[PDB]
Amino acid sequence: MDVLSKGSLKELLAHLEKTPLEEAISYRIGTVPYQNVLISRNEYYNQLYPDTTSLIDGVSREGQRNVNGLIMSIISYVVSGSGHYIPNIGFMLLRRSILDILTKHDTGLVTNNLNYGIIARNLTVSKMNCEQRKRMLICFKLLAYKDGNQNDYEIYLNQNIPLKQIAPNFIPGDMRTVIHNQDQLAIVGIPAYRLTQSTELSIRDDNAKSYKLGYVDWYNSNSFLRERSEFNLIRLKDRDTKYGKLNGW
Amino acid sequence: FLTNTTYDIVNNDTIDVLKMKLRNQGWPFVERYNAVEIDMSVEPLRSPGQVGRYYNPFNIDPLTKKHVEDRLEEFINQVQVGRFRNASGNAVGTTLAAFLRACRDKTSANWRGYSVLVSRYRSLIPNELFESLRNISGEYNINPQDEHSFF
Amino acid sequence: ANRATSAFLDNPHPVGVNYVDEGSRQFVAVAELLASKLIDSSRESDESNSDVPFVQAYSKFADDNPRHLRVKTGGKMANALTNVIRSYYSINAPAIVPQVEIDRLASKATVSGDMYNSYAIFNSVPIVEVLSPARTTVSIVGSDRADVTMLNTGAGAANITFNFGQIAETVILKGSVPFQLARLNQPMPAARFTYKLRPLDGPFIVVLPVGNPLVISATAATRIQVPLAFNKALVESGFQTAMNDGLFDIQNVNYYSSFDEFIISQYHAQDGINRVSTCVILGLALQAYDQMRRALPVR
Amino acid sequence: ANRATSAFLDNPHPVGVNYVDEGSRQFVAVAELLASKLIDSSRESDESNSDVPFVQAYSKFADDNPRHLRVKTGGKMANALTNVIRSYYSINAPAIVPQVEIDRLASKATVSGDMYNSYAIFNSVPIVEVLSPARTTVSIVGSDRADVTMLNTGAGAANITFNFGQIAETVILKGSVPFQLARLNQPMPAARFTYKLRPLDGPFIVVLPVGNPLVISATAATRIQVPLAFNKALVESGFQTAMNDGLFDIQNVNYYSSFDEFIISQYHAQDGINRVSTCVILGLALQAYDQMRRALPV
Amino acid sequence: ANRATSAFLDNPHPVGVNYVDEGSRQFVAVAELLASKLIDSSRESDESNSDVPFVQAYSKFADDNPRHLRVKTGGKMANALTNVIRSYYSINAPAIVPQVEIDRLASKATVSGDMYNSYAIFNSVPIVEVLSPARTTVSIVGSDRADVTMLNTGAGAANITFNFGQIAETVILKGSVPFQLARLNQPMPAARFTYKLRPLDGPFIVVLPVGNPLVISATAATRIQVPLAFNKALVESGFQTAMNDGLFDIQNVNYYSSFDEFIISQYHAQDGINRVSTCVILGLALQAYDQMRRALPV
Amino acid sequence: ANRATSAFLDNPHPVGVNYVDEGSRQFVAVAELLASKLIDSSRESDESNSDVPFVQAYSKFADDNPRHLRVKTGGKMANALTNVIRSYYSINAPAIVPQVEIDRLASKATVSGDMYNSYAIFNSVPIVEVLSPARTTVSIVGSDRADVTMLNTGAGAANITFNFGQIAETVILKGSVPFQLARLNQPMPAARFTYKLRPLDGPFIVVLPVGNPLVISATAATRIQVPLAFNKALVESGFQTAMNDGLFDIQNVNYYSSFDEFIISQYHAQDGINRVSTCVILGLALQAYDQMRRALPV
Repeated sequence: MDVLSKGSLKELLAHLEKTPLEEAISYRIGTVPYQNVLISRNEYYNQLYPDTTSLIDGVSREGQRNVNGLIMSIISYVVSGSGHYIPNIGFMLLRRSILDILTKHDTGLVTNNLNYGIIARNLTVSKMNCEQRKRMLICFKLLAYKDGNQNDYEIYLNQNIPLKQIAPNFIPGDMRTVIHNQDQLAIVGIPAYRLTQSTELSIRDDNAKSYKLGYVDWYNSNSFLRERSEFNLIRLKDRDTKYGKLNGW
Repeated sequence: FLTNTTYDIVNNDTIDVLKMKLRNQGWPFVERYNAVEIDMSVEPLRSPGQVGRYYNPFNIDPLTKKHVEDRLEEFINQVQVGRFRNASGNAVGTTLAAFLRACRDKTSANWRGYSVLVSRYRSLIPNELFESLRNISGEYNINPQDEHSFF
Repeated sequence: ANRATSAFLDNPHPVGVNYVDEGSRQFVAVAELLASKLIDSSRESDESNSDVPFVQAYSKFADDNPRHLRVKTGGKMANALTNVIRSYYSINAPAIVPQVEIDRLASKATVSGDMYNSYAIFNSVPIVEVLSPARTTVSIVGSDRADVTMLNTGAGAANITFNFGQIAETVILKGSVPFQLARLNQPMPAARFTYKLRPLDGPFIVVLPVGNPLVISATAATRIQVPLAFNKALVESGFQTAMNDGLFDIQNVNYYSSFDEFIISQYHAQDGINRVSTCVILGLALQAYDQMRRALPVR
Repeated sequence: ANRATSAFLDNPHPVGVNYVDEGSRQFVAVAELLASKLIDSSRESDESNSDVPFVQAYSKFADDNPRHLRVKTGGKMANALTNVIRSYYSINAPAIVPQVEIDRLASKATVSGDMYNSYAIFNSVPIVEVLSPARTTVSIVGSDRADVTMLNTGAGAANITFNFGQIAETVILKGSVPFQLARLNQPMPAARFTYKLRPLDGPFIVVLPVGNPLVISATAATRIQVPLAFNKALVESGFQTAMNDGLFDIQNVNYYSSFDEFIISQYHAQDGINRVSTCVILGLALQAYDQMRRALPV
Repeated sequence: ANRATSAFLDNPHPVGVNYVDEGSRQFVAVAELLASKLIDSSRESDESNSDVPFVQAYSKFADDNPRHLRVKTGGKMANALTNVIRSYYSINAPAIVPQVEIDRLASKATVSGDMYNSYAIFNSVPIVEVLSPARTTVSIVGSDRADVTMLNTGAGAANITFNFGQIAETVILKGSVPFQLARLNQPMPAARFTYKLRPLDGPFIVVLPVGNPLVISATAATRIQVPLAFNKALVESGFQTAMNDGLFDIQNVNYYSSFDEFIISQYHAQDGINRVSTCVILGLALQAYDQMRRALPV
Repeated sequence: ANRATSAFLDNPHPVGVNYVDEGSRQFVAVAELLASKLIDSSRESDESNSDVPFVQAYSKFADDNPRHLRVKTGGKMANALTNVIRSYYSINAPAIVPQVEIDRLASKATVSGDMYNSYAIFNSVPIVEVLSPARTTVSIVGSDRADVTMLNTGAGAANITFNFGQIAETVILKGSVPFQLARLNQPMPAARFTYKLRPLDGPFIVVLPVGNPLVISATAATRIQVPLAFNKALVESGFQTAMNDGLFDIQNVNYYSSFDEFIISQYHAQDGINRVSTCVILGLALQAYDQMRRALPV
């Protein structure tokens, strides 16, 4: 919910710096990812409604124990709000931030063998919307810069024409590029249209609307932080600053 | 005030750390209490009716006819016998305890009048106006003197 | 030797392993409590000739004000309850309800998620196996009352071994004619019409004389821990409703005539102590489902 | 000639002769009333966030304020109620609780000791005897619904006599195939699928043709005077709990599948009317036992 | 030649590697401190004739006020304590407790997180190998006190080699009849009933005269660093409770009669020095489990 | 065939049936609480030079002020506790303590007097039956840990049946050499040192190869409901004191080495559910007896 609310590149990377990896990993068993299932949608149909479960749903799924599953759990958390079930990763890796895993070699995780095409296909890039594809491409660029695979990232964009048009423009080592970026990455937000307490047909759409309706409740909740009215009560370390720089950028 | 520290010293302390410091000194009021939602209905008459909900004033449960916290009487007695600033204060616990009993008695005495008042005000707003007012938000700053004087 | 077993005890399909934590248990209890308010408000609306009590309760249940020309189905709460019910039944059923939705709905009303406050009695008769000699025929029918028909065509009397399992508390055996039954390696008693048995005592031997068939009627009672809000009549009505609507139509699952059969069958399978916990939550969910649909019907 | 009879009707054991006075009947009525409030106070407590409704209900029932780190058995009322259920079942069971203790617990609430104001319907089928000729096999299975399977291997048709007793009010007979049934020394009518009979009319004769077996399903309804608080759902649950808790285990007693079988069997014994009176008081005590034990599981 | 070894020293299964950091070590110690307060709250309740001491103790442990009609299970702390015990026993047991939940519970009380403040003495006797000639038979029975029975069927006296490992501090040998024991190259002394040995001294040679069998009883002492709050009486009770509750029911694991056998077996395995550190935290977790479950039986 | 059984399970004698009511159970609980304060008063009288803690503790216990030249005996409470303990052990022991005295002593302190708050683990292993073929020898020794020595002198491998009863929860078997064990009519696994078994699973078959003897060491854990103040160490010490003080010499009673095997032996008899309730009250009385007699010898 909090990760889906971020609407700018600066906010997204700032959230990932303060968020540990354990938030990406889920400890609920879930179900196997790719299955043709029948779900109940009584608002629309009397018969059961066919659908296919996927990894970018908002509900936890079972994940492979390899490094591929860990990266695929991080991206699903960013684009869908929930991760997958990969237990016994370890204290050392789980305490690191999401940005450290994606960008830093000191974590101890080796990810240079990853194939962006296979990861995108397993995440069902075809079913993703524009904001979801932009968020995943941000994760790919950070991984490419960590492994020195910038050339491979560009070629993968050349093969996929729709991905090249929406590819965010920022150098993963320079903070000046992040501040200038004006891409809108928000998935949930205050809706200008009429939003009703009604169900959706597919699993992805229904789960997304739950976060959208939950965010509205979160926005008016006491947990939400109102910068306009309570800026002085925020701690100085985590207070918003114009000259905000990620470490090493 | 009670633990003899300054704002700068406790600037980086979290809520759980702050709760432990106050509880060890003997101060039990370290918790927020959720209000009880009171269901409200406007009879139709000429127009179609409206259904709404509001928080009961002063955190008083109508079913139990008492404050939500079930250990309030024990908590106030704990403050009365407590010592907070022995070196630099006199009768802080007794003075604070007397205020708490006065506040508790008044709220339990006059909660029905204010609960009826809220329902009366809610019945004046039409449904269309209430839905639009849901989008807006605000925070009200009350002077510490006015809040204590109110209760 | 020939082996006969009860039909409903055969091959219990695995139950779901999701939505069994404290947060999900609170959501089911909240749904049951709110569904009961929904059915009582509809009665009050009938007696008062006013829709205010029903609109008042539907808003709490569905988080939405009822509008004409739109079908009343229960809102997002009905969607979560119906899909969670499917997951409890089978492990092949998908888990599609987010955790944010479960937490939000569980906060609507204050209630405990305790599922072990009270107990209930279930009357399904477990006959794990009946072993008979070559020249005899044994047939078992029924679940609530099991009639075992035995015919001996051999020259002499035969011994039939009865295994009632280890879970049932008491088993009462009534025969069409007086018959002799005793435990293993125990002298046979005089012929009697009725026997009260403890299934833990061991396998039981029945002497079947040559002649007219002997029919033994079996009744059993077992104790299972359930929440205080459990109502057997409401749970059974919901089980048939869920079957008619097709929520239990999943691949590679077994179908039972009653919830009593379903819970006993899962109890007698391996790791049945863990299965029976999930079944109890399903029963409470079916009670909420039964009350929700009876308040909001569809032709 | 062969004789077939229902299993549950055979050899009813004598019932207890204690705790049947007016003061003892008041105690059972008080126990049922206070146990019902215990089960209702639990639901009201859960709806709110206060244990006050349960504390008041338990304090009245158990004469002691509930405390944490204690089993919450139920106090002296729970102990006294358990012992009287044992005494009712058999004349061999000892009578332990003194009359002074019964009277003291009966004063906790003001309720009438009348146990015969209302009535209830019991559906056990009392097939006392089925008399059949030499070349016929007759089998009786079931109590709530009695299925009689008869097969005729003789040359000609056989007449089978059915005796349903004199207590049952109505008996409905349904056959697998249409059959002929008539009273003694009466003409047989045309074949019919169903019959409605009054057992007091007399023994009935069924014509059994040669060929495939004929199965007759019997259902009965007998009315028995009970208190108004009587609930068949609660009584049956308490009966099973009573047998599972092992307070019906006495030497030389007969065991039954349900309370309904127990009460019909006693009605057909020698002193049927007197036996049923004690059993009705046992039914109310079992109803209180079920409600009390579900709220306080030990 | 024949090789005989103690049963409990064979194939120690790998132990968990999770919840061994400083933050999780505080959680186990905090849980032990708060679980103890539940036990003493029972006595203080009796002295004060009130449930206030128990309410304060349970509220700190579970983060909810005690309520009647609700089974007191211990709240989130009990669930976390049960799961970390599962993870400690086996490396394949999943770790399902989030670190943020561990940190939140550990903040409930302030304790010394050091698990090496003190030590304890463990009585399991390690007999790694007993080497015997062809014509002799050796049998080893027992873990707390090992009785080694040797019988010589050959013509001449035989030499039996005892290997007690290197971890144990002292081993005391007692025989049914006086016997001679020496080091590998030391000369044999006069026969005497008892011997005190250092396991690091080396393999020990025992002469076995022909005739009646000789039985040697072994007793060992081992020192392992433990937290100061460690109590062997409470750990052993928790070990039995956890086994009965099925907390250790996972595939490809070994089972031991006592926590004494479990910790000694892991000590003698490869990478033993870093295995006993995990087992010590398991013992303190089991100590908290025993106290909490006795106060709140489910 | 041959049959072997545990010695301590043989012929459990009947237990007493007096002083088992709620009021009597309150007296036992009160005595345990006040006796514990007597022992604790000694340490308090050392921290502060005053003897006020002991005088207060003894005055409550004995209803008289302690005197320097008069022997401290415990007063009327000590006599009541000793006589009540004798009654529990045997049904032939007289019950001579008036109920009015028990009720008076139970009013000295406010305690629950409840017997089923918590549980405890008992380590006696109930080897009910070991069935062996003709040419094999089986010997069972030990109660806390049972070693079964089996030797096969036959031509082929022999099957030995182990029956552990239905009461015990878990049994762990460790052998001197790896052996094979499986349930009745089940395929046999590979040989391994240790087995964890549920006694309710059924009789267990062990393959006994021809050659060197095989010894199986058995340990069992059983859970029995006990008060929250129950302490196994104090009960065991009190049990030994009562036997030495002559409290248990009654005609036709069995004798046991420990309270652990006394309660397990009674549990395996018929109506063992009811016998354990009396034995648990005897344990708390023995716990009070130990603390009182150590503080006030003779």
